[PDB]
Amino acid sequence: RGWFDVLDDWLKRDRFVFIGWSGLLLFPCAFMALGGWLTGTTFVTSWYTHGLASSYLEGANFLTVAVSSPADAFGHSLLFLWGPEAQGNLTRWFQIGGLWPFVALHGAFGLIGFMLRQFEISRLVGIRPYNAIAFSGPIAVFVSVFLMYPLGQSSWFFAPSFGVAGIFRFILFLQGFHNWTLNPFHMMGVAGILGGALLCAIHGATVENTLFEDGEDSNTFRAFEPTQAEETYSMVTANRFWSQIFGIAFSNKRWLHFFMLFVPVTGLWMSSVGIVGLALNLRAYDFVSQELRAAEDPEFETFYTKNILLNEGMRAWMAPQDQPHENFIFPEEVLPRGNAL
Amino acid sequence: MLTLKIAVYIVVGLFISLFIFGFLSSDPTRNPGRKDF
Amino acid sequence: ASLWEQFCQWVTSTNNRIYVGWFGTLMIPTLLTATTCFIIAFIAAPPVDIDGIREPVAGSLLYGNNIISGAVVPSSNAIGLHFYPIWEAASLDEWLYNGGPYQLVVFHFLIGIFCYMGRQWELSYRLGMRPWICVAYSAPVSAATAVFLIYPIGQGSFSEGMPLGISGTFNFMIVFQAEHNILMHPFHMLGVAGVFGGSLFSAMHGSLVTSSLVRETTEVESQNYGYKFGQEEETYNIVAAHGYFGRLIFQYASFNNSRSLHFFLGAWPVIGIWFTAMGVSTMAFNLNGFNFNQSILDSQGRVIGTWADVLNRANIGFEVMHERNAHNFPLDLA
Amino acid sequence: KLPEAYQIFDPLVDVLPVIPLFFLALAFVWQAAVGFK
Amino acid sequence: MFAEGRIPLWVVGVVAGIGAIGVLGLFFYGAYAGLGSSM
Amino acid sequence: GGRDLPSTGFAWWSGNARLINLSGKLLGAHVAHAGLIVFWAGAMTLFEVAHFIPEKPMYEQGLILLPHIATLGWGVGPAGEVTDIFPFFVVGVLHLISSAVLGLGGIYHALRGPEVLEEYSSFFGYDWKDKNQMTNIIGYHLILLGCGALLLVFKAMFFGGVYDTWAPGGGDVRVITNPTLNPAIIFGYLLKAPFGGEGWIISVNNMEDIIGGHIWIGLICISGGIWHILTKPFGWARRALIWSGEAYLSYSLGALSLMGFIASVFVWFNNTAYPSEFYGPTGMEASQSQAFTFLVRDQRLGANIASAQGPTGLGKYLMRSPSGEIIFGGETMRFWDFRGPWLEPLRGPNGLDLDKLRNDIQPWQVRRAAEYMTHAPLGSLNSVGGVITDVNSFNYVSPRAWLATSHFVLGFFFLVGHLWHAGRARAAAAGFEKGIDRETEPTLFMPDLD
Amino acid sequence: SIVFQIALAALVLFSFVMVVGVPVAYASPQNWDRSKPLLYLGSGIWAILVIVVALLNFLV
Amino acid sequence: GTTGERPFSDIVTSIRYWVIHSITIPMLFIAGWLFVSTGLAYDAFGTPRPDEYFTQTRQELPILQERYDINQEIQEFN
Amino acid sequence: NLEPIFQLTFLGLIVLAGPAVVFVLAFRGGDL
Ligand code: CLA
Ligand code: CLA
Ligand code: CLA
Ligand code: CLA
Ligand SMILES: CCCCCCCCCCCCCCCC(=O)OC[C@H](COP(=O)(O)OC[C@@H](O)CO)OC(=O)CCCCCCCCCCCCCCC
Ligand SMILES: CC1=C(/C=C/C(C)=C/C=C/C(C)=C/C=C/C=C(C)/C=C/C=C(C)/C=C/C2=C(C)CCCC2(C)C)C(C)(C)CCC1
Ligand SMILES: CC1=C(/C=C/C(C)=C/C=C/C(C)=C/C=C/C=C(C)/C=C/C=C(C)/C=C/C2=C(C)CCCC2(C)C)C(C)(C)CCC1
Ligand SMILES: CC1=C(/C=C/C(C)=C/C=C/C(C)=C/C=C/C=C(C)/C=C/C=C(C)/C=C/C2=C(C)CCCC2(C)C)C(C)(C)CCC1
Ligand SMILES: CC1=C(/C=C/C(C)=C\C=C/C(C)=C/C=C/C=C(C)/C=C/C=C(C)\C=C\C2=C(C)CCCC2(C)C)C(C)(C)CCC1
Ligand SMILES: CCCCCCCCCCCCO[C@@H]1O[C@H](CO)[C@@H](O[C@H]2O[C@H](CO)[C@@H](O)[C@H](O)[C@H]2O)[C@H](O)[C@H]1O
Ligand SMILES: CCCCCCCCCCCCO[C@@H]1O[C@H](CO)[C@@H](O[C@H]2O[C@H](CO)[C@@H](O)[C@H](O)[C@H]2O)[C@H](O)[C@H]1O
Repeated sequence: RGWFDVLDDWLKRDRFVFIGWSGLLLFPCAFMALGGWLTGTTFVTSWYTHGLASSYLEGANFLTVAVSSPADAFGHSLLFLWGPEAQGNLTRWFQIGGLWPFVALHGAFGLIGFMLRQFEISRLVGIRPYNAIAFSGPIAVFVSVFLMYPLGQSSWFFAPSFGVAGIFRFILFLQGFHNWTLNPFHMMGVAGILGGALLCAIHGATVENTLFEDGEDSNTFRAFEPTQAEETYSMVTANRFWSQIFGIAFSNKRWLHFFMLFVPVTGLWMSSVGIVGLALNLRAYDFVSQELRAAEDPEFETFYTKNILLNEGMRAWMAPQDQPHENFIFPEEVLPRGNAL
Repeated sequence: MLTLKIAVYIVVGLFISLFIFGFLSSDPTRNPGRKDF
Repeated sequence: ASLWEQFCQWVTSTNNRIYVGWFGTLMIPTLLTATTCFIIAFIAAPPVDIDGIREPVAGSLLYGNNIISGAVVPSSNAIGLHFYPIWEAASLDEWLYNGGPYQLVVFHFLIGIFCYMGRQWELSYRLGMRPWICVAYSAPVSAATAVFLIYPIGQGSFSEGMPLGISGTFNFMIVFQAEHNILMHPFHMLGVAGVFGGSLFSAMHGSLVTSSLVRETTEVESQNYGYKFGQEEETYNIVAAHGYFGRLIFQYASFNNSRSLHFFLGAWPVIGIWFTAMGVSTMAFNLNGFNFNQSILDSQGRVIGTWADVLNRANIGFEVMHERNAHNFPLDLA
Repeated sequence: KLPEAYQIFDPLVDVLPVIPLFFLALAFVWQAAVGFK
Repeated sequence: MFAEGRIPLWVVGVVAGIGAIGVLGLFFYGAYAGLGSSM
Repeated sequence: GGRDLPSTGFAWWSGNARLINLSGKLLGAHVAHAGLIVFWAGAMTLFEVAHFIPEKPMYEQGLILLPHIATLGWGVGPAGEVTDIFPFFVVGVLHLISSAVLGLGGIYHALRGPEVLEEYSSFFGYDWKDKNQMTNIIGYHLILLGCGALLLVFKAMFFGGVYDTWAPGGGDVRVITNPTLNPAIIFGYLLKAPFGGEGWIISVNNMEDIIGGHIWIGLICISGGIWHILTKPFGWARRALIWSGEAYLSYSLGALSLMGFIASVFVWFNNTAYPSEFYGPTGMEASQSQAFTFLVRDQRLGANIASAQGPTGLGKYLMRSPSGEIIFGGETMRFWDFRGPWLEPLRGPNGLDLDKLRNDIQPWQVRRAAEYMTHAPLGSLNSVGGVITDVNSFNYVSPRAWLATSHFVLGFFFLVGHLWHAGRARAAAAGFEKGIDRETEPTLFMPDLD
Repeated sequence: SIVFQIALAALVLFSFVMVVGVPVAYASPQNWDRSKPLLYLGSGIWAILVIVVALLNFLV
Repeated sequence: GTTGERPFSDIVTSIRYWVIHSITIPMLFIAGWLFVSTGLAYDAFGTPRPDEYFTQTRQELPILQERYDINQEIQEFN
Repeated sequence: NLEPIFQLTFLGLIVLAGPAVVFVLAFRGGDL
């Protein structure tokens, strides 16, 4: 017995927590990312990077804590603990926001390890690896949003902070500065996510309401056993119902479930392509025909032009606080505002 | 305007009367199971 | 035998290609009316004075909009919650100016989708099904009623209802955030949990079923031809899928009963969308999202910002610029 | 405020509204003790 | 408690749930007192 | 009496469904839950009294039960000032003690009484299929509901009256001596449009209208009670309805959903049965108050508030409604149908009168408008008052907001309950609530759709 | 003064004894011949305490 | 069904388990408590206490602007 | 102040009162 094959035996035992070869990448990296996030949201400030309190130690709550992005002065420095910024000082590393690339990098390598775990367990069990192919969507989202968006921007500062209200800030920032709702790549993402939620709800309700009477109890859940051969619900009845209700219906179970896979994964990939565009400020910010008309004609108003005005107001009122390294002094008279508010 | 109002009131009332009288006309028995009630 | 009984049998027939039913006798006229008026208004309605300040907003394609910016603009703020049919207008042009098409489309659409939910029950009853597909459909219905009816009622004007367009929806959402802080509302958070988890679990379910398909085709043809419509037997190995998923996380995190799995798949996004419908319906009465602004102070008393304070700066910037010409007083009371 | 003679049991009055959730959760406690039958 | 060498699992569960409710209630109390209470 | 799922076919999370055909235990569950309702009423009233500053407005202190007691005319005087703390405490104590009695009774029937009441008495024994006994129970509950409506009428007419926010001299506890018995007014409240300016029954604007409607409701309920006790259901009712316990539950769920929606709209819009001295201003009241407050302030600065045009061309302070009435300008144009006791003094036949605005505005109207504008029903979930962009220093959410939000959520989830139980009742009476029979699957015998 | 407080403390303590004892006695049928009279007595005692608290509320 | 490990419901319903944990879990709780209450967490992570957000010589936000010499920058920020 | 002390003691008594009933009926053999 070779030592590699003995180690392969030990790593792929049937235990409570499967390890595998992928676990050597997954578990230390996922533990580092999760412990870094919990450590930062419990103890670590954003006072020197953002001028903000973002830990439970400062009095923030679960909504208002974050592992915030590092200072804009560092650019896209990877901000290693031993790196030229922190210089080995753990306290300085915490204060300059090094927990953000710590969490983001270990998280990215843990996500790699998780899709590798999906591949490894799919190979061992003997099934096709479509769970890993489906998980390509979340990794596309993580790579485009937390990595390539700040890389395209000036620093890691403009990456989303690992927090609830920090993510809400990133979301509103992308509305006001990028017009990300107007981007068709995000619209395909929204369509994919709402379609995935629709398909989940409709598929579950259809199965639960086309169940076969396979038991004597009103509790229908005990009328199923996993080792049975026949279908637990009537695809014919479900097909007839949705054909007469909606006009069309699924007639193929395998196509139904591939579509349930396909819709949100494709939405995530499309929104990722849009975030890649936004990394370089390649926005769908404006419809130039409507601005040219609105500049020439003061009677022309659409909901698009109203959204443009909303974005301008948000940018001017948020940027001095959201980007304190820039020292944006906007006196009150230059702030755009409507009548009386 | 009065003609359109009368026409819409008649159309809406006819559809609502259809709905009501249909659900009053032994709709529980219009099912493939046990139609006794 | 009777003419009425023959009509009742035709109406309730399971042999209709599209099921009508008694709910369909209300659904079809209302939905056809709303569809026809929406299409005509989206293409060719004149501009609508939504804020009631004689500042008409071009909503239709013939007046300079594209598909993204086009909308059926909500009725005038001067109307408020007043019932504004065609026969209450002195002319059709006045009706178009004051946003009557929005009221017509929205009222017939809301009746139609409530009757769609009733019809879903009706056909499940005629087909000998269990009846709770309409309960799952009640979550999008509640969300639609929240944004088209309940939010206007609580705000006191149908001008506050979501516009029937893409950029109009974005405008509704941005003004909603600036006024109610919906992102900080936990019901919206539950909705985001519902849609993110529903898409997650849709991807999971689909990926596990596609992963555990029984080999019934060659490598040339599509694997979907391994399933025959109306086959008795299972098209995929649930035990293999459970073995994979209980090794991917751990054994007791994986469903083995397909009925519990599908009840969970139904229940998660439906409950999430119910909660977010109630969140929008409760911010109709101005019960807003969490206000943590200036919640952290130092020992002197100076405000230490958090991410909620930056979010509030964004909300203020959205608020001071919204309906720029409609406000005359210092507070946006509704 | 409470009347003065009833100012001894003000903390008990403070805790009295929440006893319905205690009842709702005791239903789960009893179902756990009987085994979720 | 009613067994040999054993504690009922529902007793363990009610104790753990009471502790979890207590720490959640303490965390909600701290929203209105001390840091982050806006006072 | 099955108390497990092998003996019932209902799991523990559906375990009260095991009580459907066990009448005495079902009566015990009800009485025990009723006791819960009266317990909350008593304990919450004691809490609200213990957390009451009586020189402070009730709407400032997060109270919802003390406004209900004060609206009935207990412990209050002119403009809603609390004269006596004791009646609120009495109402609390009475509910709390009756709840102890009801909880003992519910626990008795649920844990020691006859499990089925049909082997003990034909009067309380009910079978769900027995249409006559269920209509008798309808009739009993109808008689007592009519008595409760007449008890409200007796309180308003012979026991010190109720709070009239529209009373001359300001709102006060007054005795209703002339309730409107006119069926035209009472039942044309039912035919009014549920839209702007009409408001269906939410627009009931005087205590005489409310009390006359409650006399009519009491008479109607007592007559209908005697009806269901003296008659059996007719053939159209038997042929249209499902006759089962889950069906009757779902019918009541649909009614409850309707009533919760109506209560949310009622507390949001009506300031007559929900007076603003206790529940705070409505959203419409606060917006009209803001417009009136700044009209008064700018008129004191010498501005011609009639001829002042705003930036849009409409009047800044005064404009016309779409039917031509002189109304406040700004976004509050949408709230022009608002009527309030502080504003009706300045309303002429054509709307807001210029002469009254010029020289008849009293300081109490200015004070009331400033208070109502600064107490608009706008607030964060964590009870931070004002617009959501405000900082954290004002601890306020209106009781109108809390009540409307809660009862709208309850009404929606009870519509969901109606749908769940109406569908399950139909499926169970039809026999396919447990799933499709494989041998007699109905779709398998139908022609193909194409 | 304090006599009414002692009566109210006795009322809340006997309510505590009753809220412990009532579901135990209604779910102990084999002890019913022991449980039924005392429960009767307990209800009567509780009622008397309520009344005397009321009387002392109008005596204080 | 069982991969080899002792079932959790057997483990947490044991006398010896709760004898070990009645001690370990509360004393981990008090270890976190003494991490915060002795003030060691502020020094460990560099989080300001409620009176070192601003000093008497700095009343603005101490936004780092140095790219490499941040230690001296945090020192003069205090 | 002693008001949170009394509040939490009353809360502790009422939170234990229910599981005390369930625990007594489990221990002595009640008809649970
Ligand atoms: C308002 C809430 C409410 C009420 C009134 C009831 C009532 C009832 N349920 Mg129930 N239930 C509920 C909520 C409720 N449930 C919830 C939320 C769930 C989901 C977990 C369940 C799940 C459930 C199941 C699985 C079953 C019931 C059953 C029953 C019936 C008999 C219970 C029994 O015999 O065992 C007795 C239980 C005990 C003796 C434990 C002690 C509990 C006591 C009663 C606590 C209350 C005492 C109180 C503190 C003292 C105050 C009195 C006074 C001194 C002031 C009964 C009528 C059973 C049934 O259907 O009957 C055939 C049954 O099988 N329920
Ligand atoms: C909706 C509530 C309700 C209903 C329908 C019942 C029904 C029943 N009970 Mg029950 N009970 C209840 C609540 C209820 N109870 C409450 C709250 C308590 C605590 C006091 C009890 C305690 C109880 C016991 C100890 C017993 C019953 C018994 C019975 C059965 C026979 C009673 C009888 O006919 O004698 C004749 C009826 C009368 C003489 C009518 C007298 C009028 C009443 C008692 C007073 C008026 C009530 C109130 C003052 C008016 C308004 C109510 C207020 C809250 C607004 C019967 C099926 C007996 C049984 O188990 O059957 C074998 C039995 O021994 N009950
Ligand atoms: C809450 C108390 C209560 C309850 C539970 C019942 C229950 C019942 N009643 Mg009764 N009734 C009551 C109060 C009550 N009633 C009162 C207070 C009176 C005095 C006026 C009556 C007078 C009465 C008569 C004369 C009859 C009944 C009948 C019935 C039975 C069938 C009714 C039916 O099919 O509904 C459905 C009704 C229809 C399908 C008819 C169409 C009605 C339209 C759709 C209503 C429109 C409402 C609209 C949507 C809402 C807007 C509000 C407003 C504009 C109206 C049923 C068991 C019938 C029976 O069986 O005799 C014993 C019967 O003929 N009742
Ligand atoms: C008074 C009205 C009423 C009554 C008598 C019933 C009665 C019944 N229902 Mg129904 N239902 C109702 C309203 C009602 N329902 C409403 C409003 C809804 C929509 C939500 C439903 C949806 C519903 C479903 C989906 C089902 C039932 C079922 C049942 C049966 C058994 C349920 C059970 O054991 O309880 C058990 C109680 C629990 C398991 C605990 C529930 C706790 C919920 C989930 C959260 C509590 C939230 C609450 C506001 C407190 C917040 C706590 C928070 C602070 C942590 C029973 C006969 C079952 C059935 O069909 O059998 C015939 C069933 O499957 N109902
Ligand atoms: C008691 C809780 C009921 C609340 C309603 C929510 C559950 C139903 C939602 C499903 C909607 C989709 C409809 C089609 C789906 C469909 O058709 O379902 C079918 C499924 C099968 O049930 P059976 O027919 O076997 O039994 C149900 C009845 O027929 C008799 O028991 O129904 C259920 O599982 C009901 C169980 C709900 C009881 C527990 C659920 C608790 C979940 C909510 C908890 C709170 C969530 C928020 C917390 C943050
Ligand atoms: C950073 C770093 C690191 C790491 C660390 C670690 C890895 C750690 C950790 C850690 C951890 C790992 C921590 C933790 C935690 C936790 C917490 C803080 C929790 C919580 C919770 C809660 C609060 C919950 C609650 C609840 C809910 C809500 C649900 C249900 C119910 C209950 C109650 C349970 C080192 C040293 C390497 C180096 C430097 C850097
Ligand atoms: C069946 C059942 C159930 C239920 C139960 C219930 C629902 C109940 C109840 C009950 C109740 C409903 C109760 C009660 C009570 C009350 C009491 C016990 C009271 C009292 C009193 C007193 C003692 C008072 C005092 C006072 C005064 C005089 C005034 C001042 C203040 C004070 C507070 C001190 C459950 C779910 C668990 C499940 C199992 C079965
Ligand atoms: C107190 C008051 C008042 C009065 C009120 C009254 C006098 C009333 C009433 C009322 C009434 C007198 C009502 C009602 C109702 C009804 C309902 C809610 C219904 C219904 C329906 C149903 C449920 C049906 C169903 C169905 C159909 C649809 C057809 C087929 C068959 C069936 C059954 C399925 C006033 C405002 C003046 C003033 C203030 C306070
Ligand atoms: C008025 C008054 C009173 C009364 C009271 C009452 C009325 C009663 C009661 C009571 C009660 C009513 C109690 C209770 C409780 C409870 C509890 C403590 C619960 C819970 C919990 C938990 C934690 C659970 C958990 C769980 C779940 C949910 C899941 C699974 C299963 C288990 C079990 C684990 C007294 C006498 C004081 C005095 C005078 C005044
Ligand atoms: C939940 C996780 C817990 C977090 C860990 C808790 C400890 C955090 C660090 C506090 C320890 C001392 O805090 C700081 O440590 C660093 C090491 O990083 C020391 O730094 C020292 O060694 C490092 C490593 O060569 C170099 O930078 C330099 O030689 C010197 O500065 C600092 O002098 C001390 O101020
Ligand atoms: C089968 C279901 C029922 C269908 C049958 C009923 C058909 C419709 C009957 C009502 C007909 C229209 O009803 C009538 O509407 C007109 C609208 O001009 C109203 O008229 C009102 O408004 C108009 C202008 O809008 C004013 O000029 C007029 O002075 C005023 O009275 C009447 O007050 C009402 O009586």
